[PDB]
This record gives sequence, C-alpha cells and structure tokens, in this order.
Amino acid sequence: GSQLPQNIQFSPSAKLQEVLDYLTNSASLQMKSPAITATLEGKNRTLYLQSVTSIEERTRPNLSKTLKELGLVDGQELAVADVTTPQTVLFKLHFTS
Repeated sequence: GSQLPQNIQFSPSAKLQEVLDYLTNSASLQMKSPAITATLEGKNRTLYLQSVTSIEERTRPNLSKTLKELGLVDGQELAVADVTTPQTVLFKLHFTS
C-alpha cells in the first residue's frame, strides 16, 4: 500500500460515523465499515471500536461523537484498517472552517 498518509477534509462537527460513509462507500459500507485507530497524546485510541467509556450506556458513543469531541485536530493522522482492503491506510485529517 502507501506509507504516506492520504489526506481528507472534514468539518469539526462531523461524526466518526460520517467518516465511514465518506471513506469508501456510504450505503453499502454501513456495517462493513473500516476501523480507524488513532494515537492521541502517545496512547493508542481506537475510534471505531468502543474504546471510549460512556456514561449510562450509549450503544456506540465513539460513532455518535464528533471528530472534534473525539479529540481530533487538523493534521492528526489516522490509521484505518479495512475489510475490503487487506492493508492499513494512513490518513491525515484536515478540518475545514
């Protein structure tokens, strides 16, 4: 694959779930969606899998939150692993405002 990050632009109010639709396919990829993992402050944070602790319940809190609320910033690198692709792809997340 490519070891250089691919660049994508998002609005800070966009959810991690929206990223999934945007990434490859929107409708056909709804449960098929790749998993994005990011390193945040030297610790590895999984953004697709529920590595986020949530109050009460929240079935999918990580997906429900925005990229901004997830602690993502412009220039942040994301490592995505996909089911349709046997490769890990690196992305740079760029926020538009």
